[PDB]
Amino acid sequence: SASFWRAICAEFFASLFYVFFGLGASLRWAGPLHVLQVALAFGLALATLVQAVGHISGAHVNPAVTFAFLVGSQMSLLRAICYMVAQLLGAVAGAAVLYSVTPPAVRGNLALNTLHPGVSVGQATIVEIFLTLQFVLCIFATYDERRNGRLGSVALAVGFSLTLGHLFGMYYTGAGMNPARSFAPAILTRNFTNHWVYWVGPVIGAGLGSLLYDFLLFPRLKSVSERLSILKG
Amino acid sequence: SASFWRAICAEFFASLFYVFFGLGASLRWAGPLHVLQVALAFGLALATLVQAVGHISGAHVNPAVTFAFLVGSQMSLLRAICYMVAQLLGAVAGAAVLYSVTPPAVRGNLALNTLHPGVSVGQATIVEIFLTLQFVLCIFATYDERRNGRLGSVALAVGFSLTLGHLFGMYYTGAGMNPARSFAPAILTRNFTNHWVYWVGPVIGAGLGSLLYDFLLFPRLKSVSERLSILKG
Amino acid sequence: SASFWRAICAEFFASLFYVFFGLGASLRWAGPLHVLQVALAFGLALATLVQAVGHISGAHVNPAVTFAFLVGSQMSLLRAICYMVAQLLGAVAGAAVLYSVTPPAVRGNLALNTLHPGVSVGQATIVEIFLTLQFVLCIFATYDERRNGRLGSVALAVGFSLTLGHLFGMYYTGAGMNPARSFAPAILTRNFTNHWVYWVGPVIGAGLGSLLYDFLLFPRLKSVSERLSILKG
Amino acid sequence: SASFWRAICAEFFASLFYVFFGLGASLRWAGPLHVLQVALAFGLALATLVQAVGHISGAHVNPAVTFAFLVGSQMSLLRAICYMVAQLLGAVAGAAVLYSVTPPAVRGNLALNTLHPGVSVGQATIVEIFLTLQFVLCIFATYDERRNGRLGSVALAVGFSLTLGHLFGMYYTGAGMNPARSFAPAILTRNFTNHWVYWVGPVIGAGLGSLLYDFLLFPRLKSVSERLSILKG
Repeated sequence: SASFWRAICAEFFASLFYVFFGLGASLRWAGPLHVLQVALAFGLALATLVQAVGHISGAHVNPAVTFAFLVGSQMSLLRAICYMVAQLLGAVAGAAVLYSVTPPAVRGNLALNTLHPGVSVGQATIVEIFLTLQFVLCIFATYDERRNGRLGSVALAVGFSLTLGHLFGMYYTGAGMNPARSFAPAILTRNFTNHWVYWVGPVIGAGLGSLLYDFLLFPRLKSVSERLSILKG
Repeated sequence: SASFWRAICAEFFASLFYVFFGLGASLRWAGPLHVLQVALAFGLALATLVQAVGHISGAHVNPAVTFAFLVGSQMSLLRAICYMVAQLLGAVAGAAVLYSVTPPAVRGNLALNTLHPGVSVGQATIVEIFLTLQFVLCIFATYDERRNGRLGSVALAVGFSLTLGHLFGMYYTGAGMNPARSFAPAILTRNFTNHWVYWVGPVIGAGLGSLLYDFLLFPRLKSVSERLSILKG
Repeated sequence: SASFWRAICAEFFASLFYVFFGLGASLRWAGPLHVLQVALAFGLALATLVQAVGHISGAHVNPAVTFAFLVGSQMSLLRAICYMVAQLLGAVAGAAVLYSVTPPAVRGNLALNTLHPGVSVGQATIVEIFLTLQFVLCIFATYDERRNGRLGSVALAVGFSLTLGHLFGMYYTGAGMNPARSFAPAILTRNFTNHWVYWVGPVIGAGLGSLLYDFLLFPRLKSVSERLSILKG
Repeated sequence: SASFWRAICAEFFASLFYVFFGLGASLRWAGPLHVLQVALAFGLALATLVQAVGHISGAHVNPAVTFAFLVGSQMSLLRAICYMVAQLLGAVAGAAVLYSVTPPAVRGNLALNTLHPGVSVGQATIVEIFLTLQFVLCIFATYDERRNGRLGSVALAVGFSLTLGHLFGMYYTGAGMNPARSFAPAILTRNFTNHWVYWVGPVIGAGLGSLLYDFLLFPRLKSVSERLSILKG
């Protein structure tokens, strides 16, 4: 039904907003102030967007997040691909629109995710993994219909999880936690240096999060039947 | 019924508070610290006011927001006009009372919305549009009775949306997102320079937000009948 | 019943905690950082305490707040007096315990509420009034059983209202918004300079808040009968 | 049942995350900025983890917290021991993994809890006590099934309680409030100087919190029967 294309649209616009506001708030340099401010910006961007379209598409706005739900057998392979496609175009569009209204000199590299001189790509990949792992873990747990009438706003919980990822990570890798968010700055600045970290960390972290939740913490046992039936629809 | 004049009163007092506390917290200069602090101040002012009178008038406290609900066919043309009238007088009053208790030298221009030297009015109008667009989008989505038992506090969601608007926007336009909030400082400092941006951006953004929500994301299909019936009451 | 002395105890301990953590976090000087940090500290102290004992005593932890509920005919004159008595002793105790574990040199004046050199006591009284007014207004609205299933945490709403009061007020009067919180530092440092502001502003603001809510925004019409019956119990 | 080993696992992973992100965000020095940022990091780490596994193990992720529930007769002596065991190994593991991905020079002492030169261990023990006391008090009150449909997110309430503990405490003792969180940095840096404070304060504070709640504020009267029956299972 049209109850599918609306979601794809939700994922496109939300991703454009997420990157537009996220990157926009990161322009400049610096420091606690800097980190604190950028951590809150991305976090509140997500909390806002999750309230805005979480009921419509589940507000993934993140390829690694969508990948998590795929292996978690909660969405079809067809939906996953489109979500990720919409997320990549949306992100690029947000970065594009951001570039068009931002004064040069302040533009910098459009907040491209970058490693710290003293951090190896190996350590950086492990950082991005842990960041995305606690992040996806919070998403799965709070989206789980099987629990709590005392959750409060799941939109904010997830947003603050993203903020926590930044408060810690920015010092190491600028905190990617999202392939699409990393990709947009890279494709427009023509700089794919160390970009592998920002696809690998999240995907693996997202993978370990889903697995850890569904197959150990609070098992959601699906029969091989449904798995394929879902991965198909 | 009197269940109409109470709301107008709600919109008047809330607007006076919103501008009084919002502007008051913006006095001085500066920087992350500055932005972070002012972003939170406006955001918590709104979250507070939305809890205070959201059940009474819907706590629009913003002309562009009210305009959004008009074209969204959720209020009558009569209510909209009064809301906006109450919002403009309330704002001016808040700025007035703020001026009366604030020491000169610190008064400055009473936190008048201003463009960054390197930002054209065109880019500034597009910024204000995006700010108000994600803002109204969050308002519509969270006010929508058709969704979530997991929303948490809608008052805070909207407040944090406003904070996000500031964390990004202040650097560009000081972040208006509200004609009344921009107007009060302008009418009292007799400075309407670039004021057009602060009416145009929000109104258009507010317009694109409502349209985007009601006519694409989660369509609320009203028959031409009701539209006029509502725009009339 | 004992369902009265538990509340008095709740108000005593909560007040000791409120002042202990509130003042403790204010030691030193400074600036956004300073204000932001102290605003959040008092705010989260209250949100925490309101969750801790709001169901037991309503968590007034504030004489001006209790006064608001008295004139609002929601508590007896007997309860009000005891609450305020417990709040004053609790506060002093918190400041006392704070003094005993804090290193001198850092102690300063134990975060005594103070006016800004350029702010007259008249302007300062009007500031404290507005601060306490939006504060009590938020308390009444969020405690009102007659509304919202979308309030979220009222504990946090009120806490953030207090934070907003500080983000704006600290620059003017250090932000009292609470006679007991102002009193404790004064009685122990033997400095009652301008102390009148910190009793007068809140009480009046608290008074205007209750009146504004119960007699105009969302009238809670009590017959003269009940008023006295309540003011008596 | 397996509805016991999942919880132990929950407590292990959550503790590893808590310390990994908590310590990681504390690396460096400094100041409001520093404190504010670290306070929020620990706070949001907990709020996140409480949402992630609070429904599975109650998300104690803290020996002093678990001890509180033991004397509160809410868990068996067998569960308590395992929880604390899982919490200690989890913490050490988190600090270990943190060390492996963090650049030296920035590693410092891995955010080891430390006293301020001007603070005696006696004053420091009293500080840690008060910090953990308001903390446990908030936990008990918000976990209490006997109250509120207006609590909002208990995960966030507790998290913000932890943040408040840091906003005040870091200046004194770096804010331990958690034996496991203090232990991990100590065992790996081979520095147990003043470590006694970080086990004694929390345990006593946690003890006074439970007692204060269950035996005075909102008594949860258990017959000697059940007490032992529970302490046994």
